Amino acid sequence: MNIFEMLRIDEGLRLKIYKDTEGYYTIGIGHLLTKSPSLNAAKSELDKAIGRNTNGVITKDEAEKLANQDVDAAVRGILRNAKLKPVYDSLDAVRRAALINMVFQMGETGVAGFTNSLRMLQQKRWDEAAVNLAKSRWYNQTPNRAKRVITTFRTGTWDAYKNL
Ligand SMILES: [Cl-]
Ligand SMILES: [Cl-]
Repeated sequence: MNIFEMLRIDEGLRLKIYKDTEGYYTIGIGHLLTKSPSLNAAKSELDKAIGRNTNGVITKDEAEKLANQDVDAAVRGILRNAKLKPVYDSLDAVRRAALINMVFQMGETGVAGFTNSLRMLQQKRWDEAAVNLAKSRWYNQTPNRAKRVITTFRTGTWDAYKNL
């Protein structure tokens, strides 16, 4: 398994504009377009992102292109964040993918706010970290997805995604 297959499982793949779990216009593999309530604004951001008049629909290839951009940006964001970098550098490959997943979902700022969990992950206190990560709005609003990421941090294997 890899980060791409992981996100594919967690975000799904939609070729038409849709509303995510928080009600925001999104497209493809979890690519947020705008937090604005307006469909036209969504449509405008989409065309700007793709470089053509999409009419709110893209192809599979285009969706995967936005995902490559997004993963790459998540990674560079983590490496440049004083709070996230040290954690990421301390982790194994599997757990690094779990941190990317959280960044991708909630933004670097959001993740950098899990101060205590970050500290426990860096210390390699797996069970303690998993308990602390679960005391969050993230876990209460998207529990199935959060449990998969948390289990990944806990065990360091892709077990929660196998069968998916
Ligand atoms: Cl973009
Ligand atoms: Cl969920």
